Amino acid sequence: GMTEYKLVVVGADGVGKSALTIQLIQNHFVDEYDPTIEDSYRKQVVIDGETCLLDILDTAGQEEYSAMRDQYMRTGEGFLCVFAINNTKSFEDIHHYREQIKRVKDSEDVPMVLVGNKCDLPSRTVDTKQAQDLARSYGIPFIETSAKTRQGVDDAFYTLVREIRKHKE
Ligand SMILES: Cc1cccc2cccc(N3CCc4c(nc(OC[C@@H]5CCCN5C)nc4N4[C@@H]5CC[C@H]4CNC5)C3)c12
Ligand SMILES: Nc1nc2c(ncn2[C@@H]2O[C@H](COP(=O)(O)OP(=O)(O)O)[C@@H](O)[C@H]2O)c(=O)[nH]1
Ligand SMILES: [Mg+2]
Repeated sequence: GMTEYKLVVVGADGVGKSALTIQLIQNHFVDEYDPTIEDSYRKQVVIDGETCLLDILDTAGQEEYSAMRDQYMRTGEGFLCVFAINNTKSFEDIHHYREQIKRVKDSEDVPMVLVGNKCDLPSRTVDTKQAQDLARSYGIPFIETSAKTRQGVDDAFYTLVREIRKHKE
């Protein structure tokens, strides 16, 4: 029938987590989506021939380490770690997010994809090589995306799904 996959999109404010989600769910580019709104969206898609129900959590709110957020977050089976290629700070923050995932899953190997969004922008302060290097040090895939032009968006989420399959073996 279906396989459900619980995905969680994380990373710093403004990198495009909402835009990426809404682009996948609803196929349009949201210009100014309330930065404080956290919610889950569900989507039925076929990926490599398998009909999937993607439960996607788009994180937002205040920074804080509360027990039910911990429990909200550890239901994730796979994590999109998103930075913007024009936001150096958001790239440097990726390690903190991967540490928070590792802690709440209590595991050293959690399915994860590194995503460099806003790749449609000319102002590029994070190189591709810098991000690939980080991705290879985690053993995880890296993809560049643009929620505005939709390039790479579907691939980034399906690639994560694929990482969840391999983890399951
Ligand atoms: C993201 C995440 C993944 C897995 C488990 C988690 C468990 C608890 C909490 C988390 N999350 C909550 C939001 C957040 C978080 N960590 C930051 O780190 C910002 C800077 C970087 C270095 C430390 N810190 C000073 N920021 C968060 N916020 C998001 C993005 C900005 C901020 C406010 N709006 C939404 C942590 C878990
Ligand atoms: N040029 C460009 N702008 C983007 C892209 N993705 C998001 N944005 C814009 O960046 C801002 C923050 O996006 P949002 O999805 O709210 O980021 P979030 O805080 O991670 O949810 C919004 O103004 C978006 O229109 C992109 O791929 N390219
Ligand atoms: Mg948002």
